[PDB]
Amino acid sequence: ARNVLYPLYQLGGPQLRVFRTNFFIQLVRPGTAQPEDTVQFRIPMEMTRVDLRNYLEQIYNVPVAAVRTRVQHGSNRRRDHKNVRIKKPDYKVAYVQLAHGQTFTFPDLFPSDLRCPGIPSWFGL
Amino acid sequence: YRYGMSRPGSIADKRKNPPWSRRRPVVVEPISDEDWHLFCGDMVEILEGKDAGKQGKVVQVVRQRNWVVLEGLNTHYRYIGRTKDHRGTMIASEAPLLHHQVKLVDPVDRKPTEIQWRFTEAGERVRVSTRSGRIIPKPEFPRADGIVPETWTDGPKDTSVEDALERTYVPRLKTLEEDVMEAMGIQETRRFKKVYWY
Amino acid sequence: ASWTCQQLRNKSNEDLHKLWYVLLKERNMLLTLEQEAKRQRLPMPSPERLEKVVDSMDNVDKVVQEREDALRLLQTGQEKPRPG
Amino acid sequence: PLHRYPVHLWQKLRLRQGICARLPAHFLRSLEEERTPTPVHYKPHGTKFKINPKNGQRERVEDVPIPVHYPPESQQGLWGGEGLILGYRYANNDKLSKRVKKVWKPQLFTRELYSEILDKKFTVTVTMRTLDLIDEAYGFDFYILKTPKEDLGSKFGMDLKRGMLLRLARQDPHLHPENPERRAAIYDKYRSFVIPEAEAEWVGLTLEEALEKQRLLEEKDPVPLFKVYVEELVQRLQEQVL
Amino acid sequence: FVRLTLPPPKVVDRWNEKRALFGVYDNIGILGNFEKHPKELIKGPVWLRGWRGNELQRCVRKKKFVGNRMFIEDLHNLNKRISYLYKHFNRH
Amino acid sequence: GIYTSDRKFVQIKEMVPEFVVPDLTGFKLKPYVNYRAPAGIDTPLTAKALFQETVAPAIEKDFKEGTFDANNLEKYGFEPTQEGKLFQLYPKNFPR
RNA sequence: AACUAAUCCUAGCCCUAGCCCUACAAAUAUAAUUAUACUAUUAUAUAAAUCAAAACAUUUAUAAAAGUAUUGGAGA
RNA sequence: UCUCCAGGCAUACGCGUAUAACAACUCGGAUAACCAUUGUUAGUUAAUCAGAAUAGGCAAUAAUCACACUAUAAAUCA
Repeated sequence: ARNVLYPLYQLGGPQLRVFRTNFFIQLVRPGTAQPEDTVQFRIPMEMTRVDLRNYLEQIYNVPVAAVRTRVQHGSNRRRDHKNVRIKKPDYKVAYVQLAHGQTFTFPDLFPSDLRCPGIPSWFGL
Repeated sequence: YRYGMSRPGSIADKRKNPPWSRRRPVVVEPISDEDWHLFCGDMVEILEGKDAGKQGKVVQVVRQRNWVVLEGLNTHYRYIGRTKDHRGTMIASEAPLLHHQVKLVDPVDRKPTEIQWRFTEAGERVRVSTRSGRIIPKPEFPRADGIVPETWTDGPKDTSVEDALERTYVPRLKTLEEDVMEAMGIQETRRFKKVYWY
Repeated sequence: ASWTCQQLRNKSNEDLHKLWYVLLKERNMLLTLEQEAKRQRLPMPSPERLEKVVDSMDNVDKVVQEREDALRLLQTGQEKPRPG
Repeated sequence: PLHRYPVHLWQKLRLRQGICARLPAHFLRSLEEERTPTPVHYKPHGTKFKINPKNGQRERVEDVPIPVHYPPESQQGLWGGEGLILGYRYANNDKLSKRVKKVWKPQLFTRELYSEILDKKFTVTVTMRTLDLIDEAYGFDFYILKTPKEDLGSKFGMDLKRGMLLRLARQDPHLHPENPERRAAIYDKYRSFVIPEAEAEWVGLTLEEALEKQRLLEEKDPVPLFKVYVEELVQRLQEQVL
Repeated sequence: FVRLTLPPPKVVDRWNEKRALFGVYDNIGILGNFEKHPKELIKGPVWLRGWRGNELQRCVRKKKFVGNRMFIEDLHNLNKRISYLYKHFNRH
Repeated sequence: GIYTSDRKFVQIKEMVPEFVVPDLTGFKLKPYVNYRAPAGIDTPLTAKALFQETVAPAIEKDFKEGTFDANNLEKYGFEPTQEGKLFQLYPKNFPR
């Protein structure tokens, strides 16, 4: 869940449960060359790597072995017609290696007459 | 932003209204929702224009410019598909008609009779002719997308008709979070310590 | 067509929570396909599907919020979930 | 544009609307009413007429009150209307002499006075005039209660007045504890100043204090809509039964 | 440079109600038994209705009439303008 | 989690969210709905509607029978305090 | 009849009149916009001068009676 | 491939996408080729690299390969 307030925890407090999840993730073909089991994901910047591990294991029942994540800086060089800098939204790329010996491969999605010129052919005269 | 025949936000619209354009705005007399009486499918008579005096059915209404489009009327001929290889193909393209250029037609007597808005027994607003008072029923227009609701067949991820119509909500003294707990049997005995809200 | 608010209200509290994930799963798949399309520089087939799912998800959230808001007002009379 | 009401009328509008309108009428009357302080350093003109210099004819005259500065320390003490006079002086009382910047300081003192109503001795900043006024008032407690706010010229004195008025109003046993017979005599002795409890609470309260007090009075925990509907449902059903 | 396009044609009606009724009741005082002075019919700023003065006098009269209702920014600007006007007329 | 002394991270299990995933087996609701299905006119639920649907029938029967009193207001569904519930209506102490 | 250029009317404003006013989430004064402890927390004396007195010094505006009288380096 | 020149690589600081690929040839490089330019898309992966409890009791003797050895500028929480 993103853009929401999380309950503050105190000693002896309840375990944190998210009944409704606002996190939305996208599977992306790796830009770089990565092992087949490794999978690249674009996830909200507020999500932690542990959250992805629980997210895949619970929502999608996907076994995960290892996770590596990076934060990509959004270029702000772009300017509008008014010369106002435009900032690309920052996104987080997560490299997730499958467990139990599972392997992943990106699906192949999106698999007149020439002799008489200048006289319109309509004329029969 | 000058509204044109091209739909707003289209590629043609962008050419018509580029970001740097500062042309003199076109002034169009405001028309209230109650005042407006022309709707798609309405048979109307063209008061003035190329096809003045020819009655047609409305197919598009750009209320921002008070424009009414009649299919097969006020239709000029233009070249579609103009390219380097081929000159293009002549096609008949309709031109916008202003609201004052058309008037509603009484069904029994075909004339440009001025109309006044009045409710009916059912409560639906219907235009009534000022003279020879009569009810002009709202015309039937086909769905723009072309999808007939009855003919539509559920595709993948589309609920069946009965499933959508089923009602399962039971009013009770429990929130959704509590309701989910009962079904899945979530129980928590831990308690948050006192927090001073401020 | 996307889920309307009234139909979601007819559905039970447990059903609403179940439906939210179903819509979310479709939204992620459509989002997953769209991002690949951006990488491939290709259009997304039937982009209206994502809009329909988002509209359904938005309707779900308010319906659930309505039930929570009503009970909070009844038991406490507070018009806002957060003290202020 | 131009403001329909002048700036001075802006305050009146606020007083007449909002929480200010909801303030108690007795407190509002006390705030609204203004009483001129008793002259101390200036006397009214002896004659009511004088020869107008410009036209050479007899004309009516007016009185100009002398400017006196009352420091906030006076509001924390009991000054008998005395105050600091800041201005210029001419040596030897002739305008032909040099002008010297002079600040005139009345002789100030801190002394202890016994309050019968509060049964405690308070050490406070006081002047000789106040002590004479206390004797003229027939007691320190009488002086605080009898003297008006402007003549009293002390916020603490008003604070004493609020406590004294409330104490008399409530017939509180706190006065002279373990001596009920003595308590009755004090109340009888100061019976003239007995007033309703509500009025005494707001005596001497500052504007900021008054606004907070009214806000505290009017703030109430939100009513659970369940309770409101329950009462409404019961009331409607009860009417139907009739 | 000069216009290359014609201005829109304009026709003015000299017998409109405003022009036709212009000046009516200008003799209210003499023809109304002098109950109402013609100065009472003047419409304009309050401080100069039935009164005339130089620019300095007009500004000063404006300050007195609406000084209590004037904005602080306007009042401050008027004081500064008055000071410049006062020096020029009374010393030059 | 919480960072303890020595600049050492100590993950707190309680503060780590647990994703409650519903069971979608046998669930007939899907991401999209039929065009055959008529659109639903919005009728947002309100405290009055919730009270009328559930609480009103109980009080109405009880009031006619005369078995109504302040102490039994909780019987009809009033909660004196939100403490003891995992999800507290006010102050909101639970996430979506 | 050519190039460079030029052409235009609304973008809007000004003064009176009238009118007082009472118009998402998330984060924030800590280092503002940093989801929870640190470290207590806080504006303001005549307005002056410039300026006028051709410098400069007391001084220098900020309905009728009437610019009459007084005051003033009796001068602005 | 040949001829010749000889401060190179990491970190800090600063900069903030100038990085890489594709597509363009108008503008930027004080000329071209080519891009550092224009448009679009991609990118930098860390338990090891880097950043982000309390109250009492008690301490004489520098370093310099610290041993000898001296010196003066007087130099170590547990």
